[PDB]
Amino acid sequence: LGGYMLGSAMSRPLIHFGNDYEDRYYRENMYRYPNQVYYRPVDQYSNQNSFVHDCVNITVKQHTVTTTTKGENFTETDIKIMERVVEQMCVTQYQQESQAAYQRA
Repeated sequence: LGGYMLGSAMSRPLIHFGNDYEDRYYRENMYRYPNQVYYRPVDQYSNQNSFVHDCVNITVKQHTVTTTTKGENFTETDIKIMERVVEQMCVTQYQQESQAAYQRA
């Protein structure tokens, strides 16, 4: 996580499942399972899940393993929501980082 830069502490990218429980789950998940990912500035890597989904295999750690362990109930569904939010956001932040290299480069 020395290369892994905080891939934006988003305010959650608006996800929704059209659900009650899992929907809300994610809705609150965003705080208990954060709205930020950990990854380095990617654009010339050309790999999405490979880097991004991995970037959350960092995030859903760095938080969920101290953030979730402060007395949360994290079930299989409590995982996806986070991963899925933080992941696709990391994807969003991939094309965003890629064009951030269009801003700074």
